[PDB]
Parts: sequence; structure tokens; C-alpha cells
Amino acid sequence: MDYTLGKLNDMVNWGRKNSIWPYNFGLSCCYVEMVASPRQADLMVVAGTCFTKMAPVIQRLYDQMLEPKWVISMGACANSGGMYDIYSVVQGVDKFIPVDVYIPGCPPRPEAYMQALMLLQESIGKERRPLSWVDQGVYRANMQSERERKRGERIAVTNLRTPDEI
Amino acid sequence: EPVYLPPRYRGRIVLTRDPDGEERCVACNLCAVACPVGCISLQKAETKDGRWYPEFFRINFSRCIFCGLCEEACPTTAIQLTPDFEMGEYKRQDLVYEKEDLLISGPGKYPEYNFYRMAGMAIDGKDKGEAENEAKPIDVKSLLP
Amino acid sequence: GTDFLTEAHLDLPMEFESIGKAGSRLGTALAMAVDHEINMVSLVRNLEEFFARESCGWCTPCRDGLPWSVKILRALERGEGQPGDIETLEQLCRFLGPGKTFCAHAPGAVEPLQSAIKYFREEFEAGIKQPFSNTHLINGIQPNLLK
Amino acid sequence: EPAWQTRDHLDDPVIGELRNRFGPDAFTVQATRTGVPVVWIKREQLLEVGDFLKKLPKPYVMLFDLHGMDERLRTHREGLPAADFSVFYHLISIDRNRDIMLKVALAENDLHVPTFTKLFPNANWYERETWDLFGITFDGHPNLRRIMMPQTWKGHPLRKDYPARATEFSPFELTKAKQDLEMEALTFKPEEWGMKFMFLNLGHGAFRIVLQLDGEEIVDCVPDIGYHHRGAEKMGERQSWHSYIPYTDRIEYLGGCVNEMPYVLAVEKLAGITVPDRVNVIRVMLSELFRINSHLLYISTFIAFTDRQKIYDLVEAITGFRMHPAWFRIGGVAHDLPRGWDRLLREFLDWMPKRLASYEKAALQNTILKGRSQGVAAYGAKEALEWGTTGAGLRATGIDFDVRKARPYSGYENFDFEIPVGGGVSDCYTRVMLKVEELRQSLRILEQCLNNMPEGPFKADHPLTTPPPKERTLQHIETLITHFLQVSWGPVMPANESFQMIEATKGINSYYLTSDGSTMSYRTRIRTPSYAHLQQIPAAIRGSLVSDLIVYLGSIDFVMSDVDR
Amino acid sequence: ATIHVDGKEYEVNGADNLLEACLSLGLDIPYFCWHPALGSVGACRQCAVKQYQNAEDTRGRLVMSCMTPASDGTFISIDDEEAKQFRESVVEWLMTNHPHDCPVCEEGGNCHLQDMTVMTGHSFRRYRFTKRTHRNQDLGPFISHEMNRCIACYRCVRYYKDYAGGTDLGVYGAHDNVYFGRPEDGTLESEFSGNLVEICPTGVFTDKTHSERYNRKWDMQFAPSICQQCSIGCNISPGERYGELRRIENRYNGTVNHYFLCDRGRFGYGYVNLKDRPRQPVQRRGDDFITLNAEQAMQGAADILRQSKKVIGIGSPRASVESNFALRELVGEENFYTGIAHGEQERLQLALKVLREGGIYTPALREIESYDAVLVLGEDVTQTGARVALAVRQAVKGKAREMAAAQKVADWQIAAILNIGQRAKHPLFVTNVDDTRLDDIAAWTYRAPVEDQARLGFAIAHALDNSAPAVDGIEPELQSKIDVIVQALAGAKKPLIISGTNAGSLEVIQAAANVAKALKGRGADVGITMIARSVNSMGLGIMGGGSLEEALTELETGRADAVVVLENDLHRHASATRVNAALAKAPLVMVVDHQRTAIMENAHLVLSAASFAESDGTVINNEGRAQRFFQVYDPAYYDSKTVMLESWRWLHSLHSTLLSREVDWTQLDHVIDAVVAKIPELAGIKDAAPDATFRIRGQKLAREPHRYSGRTAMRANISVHEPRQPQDIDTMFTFSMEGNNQPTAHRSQVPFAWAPGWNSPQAWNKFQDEVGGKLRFGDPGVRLFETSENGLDYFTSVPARFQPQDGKWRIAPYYHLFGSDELSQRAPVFQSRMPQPYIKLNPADAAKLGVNAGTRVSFSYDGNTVTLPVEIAEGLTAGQVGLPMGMSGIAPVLAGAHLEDLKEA
Ligand code: SF4
Ligand code: SF4
Ligand code: SF4
Ligand code: SF4
Ligand code: SF4
Ligand code: SF4
Ligand code: SF4
Ligand code: FES
Ligand SMILES: [Ca+2]
Repeated sequence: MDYTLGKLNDMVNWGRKNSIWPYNFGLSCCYVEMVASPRQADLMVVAGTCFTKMAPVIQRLYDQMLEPKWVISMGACANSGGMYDIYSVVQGVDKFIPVDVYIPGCPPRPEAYMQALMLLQESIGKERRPLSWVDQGVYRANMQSERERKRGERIAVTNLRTPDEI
Repeated sequence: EPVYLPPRYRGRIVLTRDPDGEERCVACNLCAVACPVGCISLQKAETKDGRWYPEFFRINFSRCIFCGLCEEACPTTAIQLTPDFEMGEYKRQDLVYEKEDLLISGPGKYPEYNFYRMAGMAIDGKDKGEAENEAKPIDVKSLLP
Repeated sequence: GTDFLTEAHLDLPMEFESIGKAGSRLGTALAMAVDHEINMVSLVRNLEEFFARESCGWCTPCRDGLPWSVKILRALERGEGQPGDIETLEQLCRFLGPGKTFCAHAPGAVEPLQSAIKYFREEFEAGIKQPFSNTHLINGIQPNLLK
Repeated sequence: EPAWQTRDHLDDPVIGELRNRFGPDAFTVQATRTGVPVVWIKREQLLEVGDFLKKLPKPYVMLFDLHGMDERLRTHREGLPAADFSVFYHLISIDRNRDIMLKVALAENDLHVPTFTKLFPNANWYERETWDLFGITFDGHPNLRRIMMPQTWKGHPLRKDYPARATEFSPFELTKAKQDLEMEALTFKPEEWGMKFMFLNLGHGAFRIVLQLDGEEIVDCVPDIGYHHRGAEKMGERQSWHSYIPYTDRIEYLGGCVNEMPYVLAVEKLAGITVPDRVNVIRVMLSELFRINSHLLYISTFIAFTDRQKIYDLVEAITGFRMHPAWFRIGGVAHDLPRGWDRLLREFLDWMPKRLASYEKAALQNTILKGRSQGVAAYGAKEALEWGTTGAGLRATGIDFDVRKARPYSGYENFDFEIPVGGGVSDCYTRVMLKVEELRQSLRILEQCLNNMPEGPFKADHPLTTPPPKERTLQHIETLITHFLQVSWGPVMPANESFQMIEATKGINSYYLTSDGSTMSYRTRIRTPSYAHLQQIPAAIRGSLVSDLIVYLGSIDFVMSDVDR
Repeated sequence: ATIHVDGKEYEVNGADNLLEACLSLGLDIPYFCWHPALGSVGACRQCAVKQYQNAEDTRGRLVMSCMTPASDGTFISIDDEEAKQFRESVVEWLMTNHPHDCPVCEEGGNCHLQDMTVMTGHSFRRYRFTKRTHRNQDLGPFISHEMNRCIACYRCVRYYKDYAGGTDLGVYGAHDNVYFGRPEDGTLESEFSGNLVEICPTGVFTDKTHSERYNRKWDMQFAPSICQQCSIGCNISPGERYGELRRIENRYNGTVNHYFLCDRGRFGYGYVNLKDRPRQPVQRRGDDFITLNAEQAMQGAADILRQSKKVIGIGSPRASVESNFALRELVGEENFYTGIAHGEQERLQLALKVLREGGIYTPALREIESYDAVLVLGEDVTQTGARVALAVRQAVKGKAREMAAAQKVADWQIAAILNIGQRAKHPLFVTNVDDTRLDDIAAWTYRAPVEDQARLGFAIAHALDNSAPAVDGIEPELQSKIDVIVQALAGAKKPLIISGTNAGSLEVIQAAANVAKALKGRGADVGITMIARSVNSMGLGIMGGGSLEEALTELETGRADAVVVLENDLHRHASATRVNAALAKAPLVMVVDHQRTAIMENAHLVLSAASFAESDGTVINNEGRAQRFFQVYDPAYYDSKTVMLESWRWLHSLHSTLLSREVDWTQLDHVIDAVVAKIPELAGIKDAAPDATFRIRGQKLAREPHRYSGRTAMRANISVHEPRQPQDIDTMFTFSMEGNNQPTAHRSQVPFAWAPGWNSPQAWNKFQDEVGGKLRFGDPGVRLFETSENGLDYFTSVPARFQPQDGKWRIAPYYHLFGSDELSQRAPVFQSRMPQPYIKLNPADAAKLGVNAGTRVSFSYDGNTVTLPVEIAEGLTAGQVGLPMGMSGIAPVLAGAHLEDLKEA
């Protein structure tokens, strides 16, 4: 598939996806729902509202993280700013750091976070990276989007339970 | 293991269909204005029989807080929040769900309601006087006093 | 367009003021007698169908409130009356009096309904036989059960 | 004469006392729906009025609130003094069980008021926030600097001419702020933070506190807050009365419906709505469920994820959401209770007594926790009153002040429950004891809710009930019209001011709403208890260790989203 | 007068009724059947209040506030319990038959019935029976009909018949089966039928053109603008959504066009949404059309202009004052040309000289309704200045108003006034080449050629004053009718003389000026009105410049090699062959325009100018009133590649890049200051609107309502990241909801009317000092010139009688409301409404030429043989041929021209 700028390459991809050490940065009320130094971490889970005062803190702790680095945004706040289109809130954490996996919700479920972990492992295993730095270009796969992959089963839904039950 | 969800669970938003099979949405734009985030955008189009429908219907799910105010404001029970939470994506542009990503094949949580059985506006299959609690139209040229 | 009077009012003189204090009008002074075989609900229904179909349509209370009283009286005729119907009729008689409508057609329309409810109320109460309902049950929506 | 009626409160004895002391032509009484005597005082008489109120036979001992209002866009100012801006001071007399709202009018060219910090020490942060968001200067304030916005911020966000929406993101400002934060310790000025030894910067919520240490002893400390500022009040001026409800949910996120309750009660006061009994019982039941959830989290964090999971399952069954239901409505609740709710509540109330006994055993009789928690950084009733402390700390000082009993709301007077109070000392162990007893009383209230639940409507029979019942909206044209205009343009609240104070999970939470006759709030003021609880920290740990500060931070119940709003 | 409402004391006008007095005080009384312009009739019974006899009265009596005078010492109660229950019951009675239609109704969110249902507090339905239904009618392309939603408030019939004078709308049927509509299916014939969509308080009559691309009122982006479709200058509120113009709403101006537009202005906005519009600068090279951005287009044009020896500019009356002035600065005053023909320019300057040097006051459009006699000379006002015709109808009904006022009848009791004044009306005398739409109320109609109409005017002036020049050869029948006109005009307190440049004759304007001067010399309060052609015709006349013929001569000889044409198609004002030859000879043609025109094929450079929806500027009224129009939306907000700048921005940047080789775009206030500095006659356009620094307590004026939706979704299909809000440095408005639109805000420019509880066009009540009066802080727009102290002399050039010559046919102009205007006839909804181009023949001329009705005849004009079908015109004088001006192929410059070789095809 398309890439945006060999057996042992599969081995390192498998090892990277099968052992991810996250650094959960909980800004706000996504943090209670989702519940290691950044030098020893490789995944940054940004959960919560990205305030203008705490945006340098997020940027600094992302800069302290070592390559390879992946970012999972939890909730509408980290995705886009959410409901807080306001003077003191940065409209999405992707305004200043790159994000690998987005999760909608306010707050999302922990199982939504686990599904995004599956998505991150798939994206890690389907990527090609420079093996040794002695081509030094990161190639990320242009994966098929989840909404078109799951479109058939979603549209095929006909009847749901009435809201008068618990 | 699968996770149980109650029938009222505020998850993935869908657009539903009437029991006759037509889409329930009349493109009345009440859900878009009732959205506190403003993440619904749609445009009204009209068929040849006069039936209102959305020409497009898009929801920015990267902005949506799943509060259910759009379902509360819908006068046709078209837009509904369903028990589904697996909606993660790779790109934020892919969280913009168009009308083909939302329109399911059935009535959803409300199995029998049809707005166009209530409205006096005439469409195909329902002329004037055939809606609920409606009398037949009486011409002003009628001989009866 | 005049109020009904009973047998006790048969002894007063046919004057404007004497019938005025009795709760009616002298009118054209051409009286009409109603015997025991006549259902008062049916008679008032016929009167109100006349008055509703002779409205000129200019003003809201007559034009859109006389047919409501006609439909209520038809329901009472068929034994399909519901609670609140007689209260709705009394509200219609109160809100179609002089000054409320553009002309005097609707006060004359509501005079016999007023007098018949005042005197022969038992037939109007006998017309009510089913509970009040104007809402269908929508599946998936719990109703707001008012008390 | 309903509870939402407009009153001037001229029969309040404080009005006659003020008239006797200062004269009949010294103040203006305003008729509101706040339930509070609202008195407009001249600026030059504010300090003597406050000192007179502080020395009454049953004195006004607590400054409940202090903030500002931009009156330049307000069109319905009939019966009000000429003001471009105003500053309001909400004061509470606990012994009198009364309260008063003083208001000072200010011209736009002269935006300065005498400081209230000499009378009430907790006025410091309130005056700092008023200066930050309105640009109102307070003469004699020790360190009048910004507390929500950074020190380099331009303008005052709560002014009516300040744009509410997010500005264009600039990486240059981000790099400048990051470089300022990197060299913050290198160019640290002790006088700029209100101080006069080593300086420590370090981070319930991520907030920075700057500490002055004599080797290891805490000598002075000033916290840097506003890192969680969401502009919820400015958003209150940007959302309709109905569409603001999820924003009320996200104030104190462990409270949920507890946070929704004062806002919907204040809007119902503006609307003139008296809700039926079933609405009161439903709201009380959800509030007590969320209070149990918050108290369980607080107790477990002081010492777990199963009883909270059962609470969240019941809340998700009722409202469709776990932590942010947004289920309360103007005039009622969003839906009726689902069939099968009573069996879920019955299974919850049978699982709970033995778990509550287990929490009592693990918390109260824990000898090491009792030794660690007793007597460390404690305060009495005088320190609680002068700092605006409410909730478990205030009742641990011995002052029996619960909103559900002193000023009953939402039908709480129809339930049988006790208000636990401590001795004269408010430390960690007494607050934990009080929260455990409040857990037991909330379980009692839930049992009473389950035993005799009223049958009736879940929405009021008022035209301003937003939204109308759904079945009549789908069936009836006038109900459809009311729904159409209520969800799109918004419900029209006639111009008034309302106030609702409730007992939240962490203290007293209040909404002060000003309607200018429109479908949007002219002014939404949220008083949160965690702000006042965080302000009193430097007065309670002065002379202690850093570990004592950590234990005190874990002992007070606060969240930074509640602090910064 | 003193009234006591709910215990409070108020000072009101005794001549007003209680409803309008209480609405002017800010009190809220629900109402349907009353309208400020239509009067009171007491139909809907919604405005009920409780009136007491005195202060010590507790019972009271329910009365209609619209039918009750606000007399001195009047005690009423609005918030009385019984009155509240009665108003709620009236709403409920209306709701019994109302269809469940709000989601699929175009009135939703803009509906007076919705607002009044909410205002009375009625939300519970206890009616359980059936609802009456109605079949709908086809009412033409503009108005959609939905008879189910009617509440029988009679507003439509009262407006259409009593106010607008229309004949094909009415009320039919009986008691609860009242039907409002036409007797049969067909297009509504009135030129002012479009005002029904705001007159009707429900969704019975809706804007069909808006219904095609419907969106709700809260989703609209509004701006206060001026209608561009003729010279009358009606204030409008264009409302857009998703980058396209979607509706034209009437914007209240108590001095000009208060509640009402004409159908041309309301429905001829569709040219803005044409897909063939230029959106980028395009340069031709060989046969390749390369697209440039703004900077390199400016640089290339500047170097190419700098290499030329003489640059000339051709303005247009379509363009604003700022754009024409920027062109005049770019090319120089000596090289600037107006772009209209020589005769059109001469008539325009004569009308202007009569306006600001004739010593006779020119009334505003609202002020026309107070004149007691009207003489219209040569101007078919219904097809050229339609709102003037509506105001003339009101002035004609002034006589019935006078006889009712003599009988102590209040001015709002319209039924009594109309009953007293049965058919008595103020004198109206219209002259035209044929029958006009004003002939139903005209005291006399004169069908004659324009020289004969001018001779009639000069004879009227001579009979009014013997110092005026006489006319020789007047027949005794025409002399008797002239004497009738003179007796009517001399006995009038306020005579009004209306003329214009559309007749194509200078002598008609001279005769109208002489009639006005003769009436002024007798001490009468005479007013004069001149109807120009286009939106900024008077501004182009005030600015001046050479004619289009001089510019074409300069291009054809070769003294000028560069021509810059601003917003001008050049074929309406000159022959097509001459324009094509001159533009093909010119090595550099630059066209700054917003519409695809035929001269863009020969254009070296095309600059995509903005239309009125996407530009700011000032336009000058037919009465000399400078009026500012504001940009509605940013065209680059959705399509980022769109480079669609203001015309004055393009030309100022071009002049800056020509002079200093660098780009400075401009600000609008800088151009306005330049206009008032270099041109002292246009110094009043500074005061037309406040500058961009104007604030309402520090905040800007909002362009969209506060509940504007989809802010994070409307552009989400292009990019999920929300773009920057567009910045407006030109004006005081912001392109967002973060602004002020309070009805009490101290301003004159109102983008849209909205108040809490008033979502309909009845929200304009809150923005006025008194209802039906002026805006609260004054109407926008100032007069450029006052009345001169001294007038003109009598024009002694009396034209000779019309003589038909063999082989030559004098072209009589036949203007149409739908078609004669250029931009409006480009709109797609006007194609169905406009008719096929016919050529009008006298029966005698058609019998001589052997052609019946409907037969195609071919004629040669300027060496071009075109064929048109023949329509027989009885009223047209023989020796004349009738042609529709403004259509494709028939320029308005053809009016008054001759015509050779009329042969059957
Ligand atoms: S997305 Fe929702 S739950 Fe998460 S931090 Fe934002 S407001 Fe809180
Ligand atoms: S659930 Fe709430 S945030 Fe999401 S689209 Fe609906 S109204 Fe908007
Ligand atoms: S509220 Fe319902 S019917 Fe109306 S536009 Fe939205 S989904 Fe469609
Ligand atoms: S009361 Fe009179 S005016 Fe009114 S509709 Fe009836 S008949 Fe006509
Ligand atoms: S006319 Fe008004 S009340 Fe009637 S259906 Fe349309 S929006 Fe609703
Ligand atoms: S069609 Fe409209 S304006 Fe005419 S009577 Fe009916 S509601 Fe009134
Ligand atoms: S009269 Fe002229 S300016 Fe007024 S709306 Fe019609 S075309 Fe526009
Ligand atoms: S507005 Fe007065 S009766 Fe209609
Ligand atoms: Ca502009």
C-alpha cells in the first residue's frame, strides 16, 4: 500500500508492536477513565484538554521522548479541542505534535483505548523504518480507514433495542 | 470477552430509516443547531414528489462529545446514538462521517415512527388528507354549505 | 340565537327587559317549544352545526371555535365523549361572548349551548363514556404521565 | 407565592440594620430571584459596610463569593444604579442561616475598588481572578497578578468585547512560552510571586506550586493555578440555556449530575418552573449515586474499582452515559427511568452494606493510617470560616452546615438522613470519618428513594420545560413548535438574576445566573469549593514538611478542573 | 396622551392605536392580522387586552388593542389573567387545524405563528379531532403556496389588493374553509408579490427560489446591503450559506423602502451563484488561459500598462463610487470615461442638474406617499422604478385618507377609511408610449411618442405659467385634457412631478422640469423625482467623465492602446460591432468584472472582481442619497483558490504597482477619504456609514445570528481543521457571531432583525423608535445635495410633433421588470418569468406591412438583421415600433433610435 515519508524488519516490527511502554499524559477528565520516564517510553497517550498553559509541557515531554515515538489521542479534547472552542484551549493536540491514532469519545471507554492499541500495533507492524543508522527515512503505511473497513457491518444494522430498557 | 452495553448507551451516531424503507431525515437542521459543539452540517434537498431529505449529512466525530442532544432534538427520530464504541481512526479527516457512513438499513431504536405519516405536506403515497388526524380537503366550490 | 328557558320561566312577560333578567333575549319574540322526546344534546348539536356553517370566517373565535364545539357535541351524540369536553364547551361559551368576537353571531351561537349546559347538564354528562386520549403510544419512547 | 418569586427581601433584618447604621439613602435594594437580599453599596462605603456586617450579633462570617460583571451590554437594568462594571460580594451568616449580596457599581474609566482582603483573607484569589478576567483593579491588594491567564496575556477574557472563540494557533507563541518555562528557574523572581532558602517547582490534577524551603521546612508557598482553565463561564455566555448542560457536567467531573443540579435549579428559578415530586426524587437519587462514587474514589485514594463500576453501570443504564450524563433538563430529566431500574438499585443496595463495613474497617481502625493522618496540618472553625471552607472540612471543624438541611433543595426535606460533624479539629482522619458517615447516609437516602418512588411525570407541566415530552412533540403541533424553538433559537428566559447553592461532593457549589431576557445567559458565575480549599493551603502548612504538604493535598477533596473552571 | 398599562404610566400618541403604542414602548402583545403598513382590521382577535373605565375599575372588558385608540388617560392591562387565557385560547384555536409541518416548512425558525404560540405559552394539545386540509396552487416561479398552514389572518389579501393594488389574489369560500389565493393556477401578476413571504405570518407563501437551496435563518450570514437592480436604492439583507447567496430579505429603512421590495430586487440575485463567474485572475497567452494569483497578476498588468503610451478607463453605473474613482485615479481624470452612451449621459446630467440646481425638493421614496397629485412624464415606473409606483399608489389613496380624517376617523382604521373613500382618489396622470401598469388608478393615461409627451409637458407648464414657452398645434381635445391636468395640479397642495432617463428623450426631462418650475412659481409645495437606470447611475453622473463613444473613438484611432473596462459589458451602451472592432484593435484590454461577459473573449487580462455580495462600497440613489453596502461573505472561505477582490482593491493595487512597483491592496476608508478629498461633490459618502473603527461598547457588529451552527463541520469535508475566521479590515462588521446585533445598539446599519421571542420579520419592531416609523437612531444614508436656493430657467426648446417617415420606424422602449436589468436577467429564475422577445406593431402599420400577430419580421439595425415575432399593440402610435430594452440583442441605447427595413421574414 501507499507509504508516506526483510525478515528481520518483520521481527523488529513484531517486537515493537508486541511490547509498547506507554506514557499516559492525563490532562483532564479522560485521565480518570483511562486509569515510566519519557526517556524510557515510546508511546504517548494524550488524554484531556490541551490548554494553552500546559501545551509547552506537552511539547517538552514529547521532545524528551526518544525515537521511535507514537502518539494516541484520547477523546474529543485531544482530537480537536472538543466542546471547548474557547480562548484558553488549543484546538487539538495535533496542532503541534504528530498523532498516530485518534479515538473519539468524551470520555472514551478503556476498551476503546485497547482497540486503539490494536490499531497502533497494526500500524507499527505495517511500517518500514531505518534498521541501522550506519535509508534514514521513516515510511508510515497509508492504512485503509476504519470507517470504510467497517462500513458494511455498520450499515447492515437494522433493529436496535428500545431505550425503555436498562 | 464482549462488553455489555445498555440500550440507551450514547455511542456511534447513525441515521435511520422509516418502516417503509425511506430515510427518516427530513433535513430540518434542528440537530445541527442543537449541537453545542457545532459538529453537524447538512443541506436540504427535495425530490420530485416534494419529500425533503439531506443532500449531504456530515458529522465531525473528532469534535463530537456524544452528548445525545441531536437525538433529543430530532423531530423524526432519524439521528440516533447506538451502543457502539469502537470508532478509532488513523487520520482525523477519517473521523468526518458523511451520509453514506451514517445511514443504516433499519429503524434503529424506534421501530414504527414515521414523521411523514404526521405531516400535512403531501408526498408520494400520501396526498392531502391522508395524514394522521386529517380530513379530506373540501373545495370552496362545493355545493354543501 | 337565544338562551333556552324552562317551564318555570313560562310565566314572565314577553318583553326585552323581563327576558333579559331571566338570562335570555327576547329576540324576534317567535318562541320555539322543546318537548321531552327531544334530546337536548342533539338539538344543541344541530344548532351549533348551523352556527358553525353560517360563520363568515372573518374572526378566529367563531370560525375556529364553533367547529370544535360541533365536534364535541357530535362525540357526545355518539357516546364517545371524553373528560374535559364539557369544560371545553364552557370555556368556548366564555370566550365567544360580546366583544371577544368581531360581531354578534358567535355570542348568539353560544347562548343556547350555555343555557342547555346550565339546565340540562345530565344529558351532556351522559354523553361522556370513554377516557381522554389524544396520544398514540410510540414504541421506544416512555410517555410523560401527568397527574 | 412560589419559591422562584421575585423578592426584594426588605423584611430581612440585615436591611433594617444597614438602614439604621448608614441611612436610608446609602444603598439600593434590588429585587431578584436569587433568594438573597441584593444591596447596591457605594464604592467608598464598601469597607465600612463589610466591617459592619462582620460585627453583627449573628455576624456574616464567610465571604462565599467575589467576582465581577460587565454591565455595558445589559439592556434591562431597570431599578439598578448606573454601572459600566460591577463587583459582587456574596457573604454568608451561618449563625443567622442567611446571606447577603453586596454590589458595587463602577464606571468604565475608574475600574478600581478597595480590597476586601483585610476583612476576609480568602478574597485574595477572587480579586486576582476579577482583575484577570475583567480588568478591575483592587487598591491595597498585596500581589494583584493574573491567576487564570498567564502573565503575558493581553486583555481580559470575561469582558463583553473580548472574543470567546479560540484564536489562530501560533507555533511562535508556543516556542516563546516553552523557552520562558525552560528559563523560569534561571530567571525566577521571588518578589514577582508575592514572596519576600531554596525555591522548588513541582507538580487530583497537574498544578504547579512554587515552594520556599528552609532546608526542608516549608516557609512560604504560592501555587500556580489556571493550567486547567476551560473558560466555562464565557461559554455560558455563548451557549443557550439548554445547550450549556454538558459544560455543567464537565466542571467537577466526579460529580456529574451533582454539578448539573444547581445550574438546572437556577434556570428553573429564572423560568418560574416548579418541578414535580418524581423529578425531585430522580435528581436526588442520581446526585446521591454520584456522591457515593466520588466519596468512594476519595476514600480509596486516601488508603475499590468494583462498587464504582456498579454505580457506573446503574448510571449508564439510566442515562446512557457513565461520567458525563448531561441528563438533567430545565423542568425535569431527559427521559423516564427505564423499566428494570428498581432491580438494579436493589442489587446495588444489597452489595453495599458489607463493602461499607469493609471500608470502615480498612479506614477508621487502620492504626498506621490513623497515626499518619491525625493532627497533621489541621485547622479550626475560625480558619474554616475565614477561608470559605465548606463540605467535610467545615463540618469537621464542628460547624453543622449542610445545604441539604440548612437551605433544602430538590425535595431533600422529604428524606430522613443525618449530617455528620466532627470535633473542633479538621485533619485528614476526621474528614475521612465524615466522608464515610456521609457514604452511609447517602446509602440511606438511596434506600428511601428505592422504597417509595413516586409515580408521575419526569418533566414539568410548564411551557418553558426544555425540551417538551418527546411523544407529544412527535404527535402534537403546538408541542412540536415549542420543541422547535427551544432547541434551535433557545428558550427565552425573562430578564432576572437567579442563584442556586447546593452541597456538592467536595463542598458547596453554586450557580449565579443573570439573564438579559435572551435565550443565552448574560452572565454565568460558578462558585466551586475546590478554589477556596486550594486557596487556604498556604495558611495551613506554613512550617511543615513537603511530605506533610503531599498528605494535606491528598486529604482535601479537590480537582483542578473544579478549581479553574 | 397618557395610558396606564399594568400599573405603569406611559406617554404615547393619541392618534395611534393601543397595539402600536404598546409595541413602540417595548411591551409584547401577540398579534397576527395587524401590520404597521396595512392598518388595523380586528380579524385574528389575538391582540386582546383588558381595558378598564378608570383607575378604580376591577372588572374591565376585553378589547382588541389594534382596534382601540390610545387615547389620553386610557387604563389597560396586558398581563391580566383573563386576557392571557383568551390570547392562549386564540393560539389554540389556530393550532387545532394547523398541520404537523414545522420540520419540512420553510418558515421554521422565521415564523411569526411559532413565536406567538411560544409567547402565549401554549404548548399542550387537548384537541383530538380531525384537521381541515387544502389543496395548494401553482403561483409561479417565485412564490410557493401551502394553504394548510393558513391561520386566516387576511394579511395577504389586504396587502396585495388594498396596498399593492394587485387583482389576482383574493379570499374565497366560507366559515372555516376560507381559501387565500388565485381564482386559478398561474403566476402572481403583481410586481410586488414577493413581499407576501414576509407579510404572511405562516408558511403559506414562501420564497421558492430560496426553497430550492433552503437553510434556516439562524444558519444564515447576513449583511446590510443595497439592491443593485435599479436606481431606487432599496435596503436589503442578503443572506448566504456555504459560500452561495441564498436569500434577499427586506431590510427596514424608514426613509426609503420601509417594509417592501419589488420582485426584481427580491428574486433577481441568482446571477451571484452562477458557476461561470470569474473566480481568479486569468491571462490569455496565444490561446491558453493561464490562471494567476493576485500578486503576479498585479505585477504583469503593471509592467504591461507601464509599457503602454496611453491608458484609458471605462467605468460603469453598475460599479460603486469607490471602484469608479479608483479607475479614474488609475488612468487619470482626462482619460476616464463613464462607459454610457452620449445621449444617455446627456439625459443623466440633465436629470442631475434638475435635482441639485432646479431649486425644487426631491422627496425620498417614503415621502412620495404624502403628495396629493402625481404627474408621471415618460417613465414607465412599474417596470423601471417599481417601488416608486407602489409609493404613488399610496399617494393616490391619500385622498380617501383625507376624507376619512375629515370625519374624525383614525388613520389606522383602514376598513372605515376605504369605505368612506370608495373610489375617490388623488389625480394621477401618466404619459407613456403605451399603457402602463399604473393605468388602473391613473386619472388619465396619455399614449403618445416621447416628443408628444414632451409637448404635453410643455403645454402643461405654459398653462400653469404664461412665462413658460408655449406649444403650437394643440388639438382641442388634447387641450381640454391638458386643462384638466392643469386644474388638478394647480389645486393640489403637494404636486409631484416624476420623470426619468428611461424614456430616452431629453425634452421629456426638460418638460417635467418646466412643469415643476411653473408649480414652484405659484407657491406650491412641488416635488420632483428622477428615475435613473442603474444602481449607481447618479454617482457616475456626479463623478462625470467622457462618454463611451469618445472612448471607442480613442481606441479606434489609436491614441490609446490600453483600455481598462470596469464592470461593463459595453454592448448595452454601444453597438456590438463597433465595440468588438475597437477591442480587437486594442493591444491591451483588461476587464475587471464579476460576470462572464462577451468582451472577455478579446480581453488580454480578466480580473475576477467581486459582486455586491462579496464587496463593500457606496452607491448613489436616484434622489442623491449615498448608501453604503457591506460584504456578506468571504468568497475564499470555502474555496481557498478563489481570488475575488473588490474592484477598488484591484484598481488601487494596480495603481500602486504601476507607480512604486509594489503591491498595497487598500483599506476601504482610505478610498472613501480619497473620494471626498479629490471630489468635493461626493463628500457626503463619508457620512453614509461609520468607518471600520466603529464599535458598540468595544465590540463589532455581528453578521450572523448567535445560534449559527456547524462551525466545526461546514468545512470538514475539505479539512477537519477549522480555518481562520475571515478578518474584515474594510468595515465595522465581523464575519462571525462574536459581535453585536442588539435592537438598542446605537447604530443605523442593521444586518438582520432578531429579538428574543421575535424570530420573524416582525422583529423589525424592536429596531424602530415607533413601529412603522424610522429606525431608532436614524435611517442609514445621507443626502449628497440639499435643495438649491435658486432654480433653473424655463427650457425653450419645445420639440416638434412626431411625423412618421416612410421606411423609418421610431423605436418605442418597452421596459420589463423581469429582463430589462442586465444582472437580474442573467439570473436563472428570471428566464421562466421573462417573456419571449416580441416586437410591437400598430394595427394600421401591421395591416400596411401585411403581417398578423405572431408572425416573425426581420429588421436591420446597425447592419444586423434580426427577427422577432409580431405582437399587435393598439395603444402604440403609428410610425413607431415597440422593442423590449435590456434583453439579449436589444440594448437600452436603442430607445429613441430609428429602424430601417422592417420586412417579413
Ligand atoms: S474529551 Fe470530554 S471527558 Fe475527555 S478531557 Fe475533554 S471534556 Fe473531559
Ligand atoms: S451527540 Fe452532542 S456533540 Fe455529538 S453530534 Fe450530537 S449534539 Fe453534537
Ligand atoms: S434533527 Fe433529525 S430530521 Fe432534522 S436535520 Fe437532524 S437528523 Fe434530520
Ligand atoms: S363572529 Fe361574526 S365576524 Fe366573527 S367569523 Fe363569526 S360571523 Fe364572522
Ligand atoms: S407556518 Fe410556522 S407553525 Fe406552521 S408549520 Fe410552518 S413553521 Fe410550523
Ligand atoms: S395566507 Fe398567510 S397572510 Fe393570508 S390569511 Fe393565511 S396566514 Fe394570513
Ligand atoms: S425598486 Fe429597484 S432598488 Fe428597489 S427592490 Fe426593485 S429593483 Fe431593487
Ligand atoms: S392584531 Fe388585533 S385583532 Fe388581529
Ligand atoms: Ca471587504
